[PDB]
Order: sequence, then C-alpha cells, then structure tokens
Amino acid sequence: AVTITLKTLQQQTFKIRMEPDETVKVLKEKIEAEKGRDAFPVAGQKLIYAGKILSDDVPIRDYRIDEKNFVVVMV
Amino acid sequence: MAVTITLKTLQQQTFKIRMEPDETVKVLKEKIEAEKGRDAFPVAGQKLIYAGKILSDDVPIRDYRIDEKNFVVVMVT
Amino acid sequence: MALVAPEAPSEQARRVFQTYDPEDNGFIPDSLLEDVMKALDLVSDPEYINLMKNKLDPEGLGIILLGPFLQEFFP
Amino acid sequence: EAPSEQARRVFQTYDPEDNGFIPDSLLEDVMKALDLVSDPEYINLMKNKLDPEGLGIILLGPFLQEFFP
Repeated sequence: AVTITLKTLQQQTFKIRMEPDETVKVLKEKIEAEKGRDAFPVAGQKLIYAGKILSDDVPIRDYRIDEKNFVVVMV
Repeated sequence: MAVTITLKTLQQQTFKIRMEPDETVKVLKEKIEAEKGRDAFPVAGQKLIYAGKILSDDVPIRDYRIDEKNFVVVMVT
Repeated sequence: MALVAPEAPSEQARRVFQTYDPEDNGFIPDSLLEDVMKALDLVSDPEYINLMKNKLDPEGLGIILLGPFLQEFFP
Repeated sequence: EAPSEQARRVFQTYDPEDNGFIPDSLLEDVMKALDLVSDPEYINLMKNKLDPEGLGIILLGPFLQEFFP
C-alpha cells in the first residue's frame, strides 16, 4: 500500500499507487495506463530515482522510496 | 537544535557530549578529547562508529541521524 | 551499470539475513552475527561485535532477531 | 516452562527501552518468532483486539493475555 510521486519533463506531477511487491515494470505499465501509450509507452520509459535508473524486474519496495521524493519518468 | 550524543567505549565506559547538528565529526572528537583527555582519547586516534559505520571527520553530525537513545562507540587506535 | 539504481541498504540487509536463516526462523544464532555484519561491510572488531550482541539481545536469548538488527544498522 | 515467559522475553527484545509496548508494525515479527499464526488478515484482526483505540501500539499486558491465557 505505497504511493509513488512522478514528475514528467513537462512539469506535470501525478501519483501512482502499487503494492510493495509489484515491480518497476508494473509501475511503467500503470504510468502508461495513466498517461497513454502514445506518449509514455512502457518500452520507452526510463524511471529515475535520486539520479539513477530503476530496474524493471525489481519490486518497488526494494528501493525504499520515501514519499517525500519523486521519481522522474523520461521518454 | 542541540543533540546529546551518548558515547560508549569498548572497555565498558559511557559518557555524553552536547553539540550542534551542523558541527562536524572532527568537532565531536575534539569534544571527546576535552571530556576524557588527550592522554587516552587523542583526536587522531579516535575512530567513531554509528550504525556499524565509521564516522568521517568532515561530515556534519546531523548526516548520521544519531538517536539520543542510541550511542556512538569510540575506539582508540 | 554505473547508472543502475541500487537496492536500499535495509533491503540488502534483509536479503542477507534471510539467506543466513534458511529455515525462516525470523532470527539467527548470535554466533552468526559476525558473519552477517562482515557480509554487509559493517565494522567487525571483535569487542565491537560483543557490544552489539548485547545491544541487540539484552534478554540473553542467544539469538539476533531481524527487527532489532535492521533497527540498529539500517533504520 | 510456561511459554508466556519466553514470550515476555521476545517481546522485551523488540522493546529494548522498556516502554511496555511495541509499535504495532512489529506485531508480525513477534508473532512469527513465537510460532503464532501470522496470516496478514489474522494479524490485522488481533491488532484491533489488542489496540481497539487505534493508538498504533501493542501493550505487553494485553498481548500476554490474548496469546497466553
């Protein structure tokens, strides 16, 4: 029951909820459902947390992302 | 904002040091030396451990997020 | 690989701990604390480890539980 | 030896400051260490039994009474 905060390179902010065990790949899928496959296709997504790139197969709980900071989604 | 840091030696003593969160580890060692003596706790021989990690002289003490109910271990080497 | 985001230290520690606990007891014998701290690059001076044994296992149960271990080393 | 005696010692290990209680986030840890059922829904139900007011803490007394009557 965790909430990720996402910023795009168009100064847009938004929130995605997922379970701790769901992977970065599923975060990308949820971003795509929320923002569209035209502009945020899963394949083209790079998720950047604290200046480094999140890895598709890793459960999100494993990064211990504080809800204070944000994840940047780049394409 | 002052933090009271409890120190424990590995030959079984305890004492406390008051200092400001922006002051560095180097200042903590200097306060330990003034408190316990240059003879037995010279600054250059002090090695300070918190959360199983060695504290670095140039680092503001706040970065280690020291809990007042915990303690820093002092090793003299 | 230089840009790959790293695991949170607490989650790496959880993984190590569970690995030393193949029966999922929730704890390790306190004789394994040294090995677990060395595997996690924590200070392993013998007398320091004996202070940590006593901080973590004040009741003298002879075991190190995961909760207290993470709380001391990876809060 | 009464299992309650070991339960007290395990509980005290999660409460090294002798508050007499633990954050309810550690109830799962304690129940696991004591070989008590730890299905997430069972944990949640017993949380509400032990902490009916929603303070977020588990007191030692009610803990021992629920699992070692």
